[PDB]
Amino acid sequence: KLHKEPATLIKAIDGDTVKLMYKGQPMTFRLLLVDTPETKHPKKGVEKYGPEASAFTKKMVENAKKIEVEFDKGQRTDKYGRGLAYIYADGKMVNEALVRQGLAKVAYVYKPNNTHEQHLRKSEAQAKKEKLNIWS
Repeated sequence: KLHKEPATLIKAIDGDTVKLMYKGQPMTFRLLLVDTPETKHPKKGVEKYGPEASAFTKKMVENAKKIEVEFDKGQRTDKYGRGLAYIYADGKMVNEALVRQGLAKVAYVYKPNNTHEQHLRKSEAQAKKEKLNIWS
């Protein structure tokens, strides 16, 4: 089963990345299963909806009373040393919130890090159907 652990916000970097204090040490986390338009896109720089997704994540984490991280069942860090997790702000998953609002698409999935895949896919379908942001 997956479990949530406490963390403290250090800084929001982009729509899909946040820096947190986790077990007494600073770490950068990449949100699992979602792709947001980026402001620090490696080739493109700032993409359309990049600034918006960035502000959404930042607001959500900065305003929270409690942040929790939940790792999935597979690898916990990517090739850049970022933690791979679902992040929760006062019990609300940031990953799902972005998708639900049309500010992110469900990424290419790599089993076994796919626990909330179905949940996220349902939210994306609902966002497409409502023609929100990216889908407008």
